[PDB]
Amino acid sequence: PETPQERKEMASGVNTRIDDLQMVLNQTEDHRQRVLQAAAKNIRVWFIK
Amino acid sequence: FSPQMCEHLRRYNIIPVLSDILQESVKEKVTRIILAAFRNFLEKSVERETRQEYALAMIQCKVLKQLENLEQQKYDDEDISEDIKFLLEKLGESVQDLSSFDEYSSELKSGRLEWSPVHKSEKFWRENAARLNEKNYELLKILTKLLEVSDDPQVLAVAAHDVGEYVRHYPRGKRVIEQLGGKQLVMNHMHHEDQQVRYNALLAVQKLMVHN
Amino acid sequence: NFEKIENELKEINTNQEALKRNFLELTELKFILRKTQQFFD
Repeated sequence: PETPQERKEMASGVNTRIDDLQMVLNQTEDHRQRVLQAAAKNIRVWFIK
Repeated sequence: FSPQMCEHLRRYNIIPVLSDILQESVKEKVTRIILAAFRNFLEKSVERETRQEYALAMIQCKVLKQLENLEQQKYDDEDISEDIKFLLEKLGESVQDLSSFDEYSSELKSGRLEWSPVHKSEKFWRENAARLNEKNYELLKILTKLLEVSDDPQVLAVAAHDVGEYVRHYPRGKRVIEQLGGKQLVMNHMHHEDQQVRYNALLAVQKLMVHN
Repeated sequence: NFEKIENELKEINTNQEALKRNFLELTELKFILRKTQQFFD
């Protein structure tokens, strides 16, 4: 931002963006795991089908 | 055959009960008459209430997706091979003729936001890129307003899907929902107890932040 | 049923390293802003 006391606005804006982005990366990880817990189950059925 | 009898028989659940017979398709003569029953229904209506027999009947059922592989099969009777091509061309227009945004505007302004093929079709969202801004970006602001005040165990997943498909087709709309605070609403609604509104809002919140 | 599982894992595994990119590009942007404020002051 090249000016002082605008970097406090920018660093707080990155801080709330990182807090949201780490939540979504946490959320899509347990959503991928909840899918793969259901999807891997009965592939030995599904391959035989 | 007679036209006034078609609006007499429509006081029932006829065609999705009949499409349940169509998906079995074991006898190979029941499907030749139940596709002819779909044609003699659809051809002999003098009204705009053929669209009553898509919503109940055709677009909202597991028949139009079945008619794609019905074309792929190798039938011998020549009237069947023209029955499918008549039904495919009649229902080929029938998906995008309400996929207009008007209806969608009839859906959005009146409410209730139902599950419709206009939401899953990308040719809808290919067209109405700037149409929310044609309505002075209220048309989005009326959509996040019904997303805000109501709990909506079914149509909130539709409302979360509607903001997701617009954002992928207009990058400036990501800044628009930031001014309205709708992103923090999707942040709350993705943590909901229902799984359908959770899965739709998770795709909605991850479409907001593809690039930052 | 199979297209539900396929489009699940096709979209997420493309939105995972693309979203991991946008976080790893952002956490090292936050670090240099922490330093250059401390460096200036």
